[PDB]
Amino acid sequence: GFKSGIDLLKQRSTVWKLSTSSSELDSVLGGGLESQSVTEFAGVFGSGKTQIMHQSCVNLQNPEFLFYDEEAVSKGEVAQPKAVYIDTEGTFRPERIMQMAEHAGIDGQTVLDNTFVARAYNSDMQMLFAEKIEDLIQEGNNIKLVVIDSLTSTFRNEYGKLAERQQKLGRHMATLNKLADLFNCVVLVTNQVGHAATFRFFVRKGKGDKRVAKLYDSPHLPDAEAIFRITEKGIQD
Ligand SMILES: Nc1ncnc2c1ncn2[C@@H]1O[C@H](COP(=O)(O)OP(=O)(O)NP(=O)(O)O)[C@@H](O)[C@H]1O
Ligand SMILES: [Mg+2]
Ligand SMILES: [Mg+2]
Repeated sequence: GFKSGIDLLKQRSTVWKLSTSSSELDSVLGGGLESQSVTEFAGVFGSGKTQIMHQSCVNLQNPEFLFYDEEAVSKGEVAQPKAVYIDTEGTFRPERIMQMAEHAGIDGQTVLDNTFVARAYNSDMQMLFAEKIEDLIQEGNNIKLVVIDSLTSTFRNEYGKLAERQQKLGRHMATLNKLADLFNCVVLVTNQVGHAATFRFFVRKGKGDKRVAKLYDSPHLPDAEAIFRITEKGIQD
């Protein structure tokens, strides 16, 4: 039941990464967004949280954007990847998808066909939608990217009794984190500015196109800052 020595390393090797289309961002991420982990992009208004969630669904459809050790992750495991986008804010825009696709050399329609978008209006729908993700897989959908944009808006606006909230939001995370592990996929969640989450960034604005993404929590990477801009191409630099 316990894994030791070489097994630990082999287990860590089944972890693949998704590129953000930003050199700096990827750099700070240790190579890219990690599968089997939950990565949070908390940030200020118009900081780009949503843009990254979009760019992420797009890059998922460009095979050269999935970095993984072939000796530990067969092409068959990352074949025909599909993303699940749980939209809590109603900020999903299929046109931003088309545009990002365009500038990346991807069939925008392919992205839309391989991305499941669930509109959630309350904390119950949110949690439930994240729970059905398994069924989706069970239906033969190779879910490899999950997006909860955002993660804490519903829970906040619904809850003194702030214990029920944490107790519930924690239950959501449990499902999310487990999801990431058993199905070897990347989990992304946003937060406008208490809960688990292996990676945590805080984004902000700079000079126009400019954005400053600060990585302040991860189990094996140092705190660092990546700089990128948002343009009609999506995330870039
Ligand atoms: N087509 C585009 N061309 C250039 N920039 C764009 C385009 N679309 C969006 N942007 C940029 O994206 C910024 C907002 O991105 P967004 O991902 O929605 O931030 P956000 O953190 O999710 N905002 P919020 O949910 O309110 O906290 C804008 O203010 C624009 O500068
Ligand atoms: Mg995990
Ligand atoms: Mg947003």
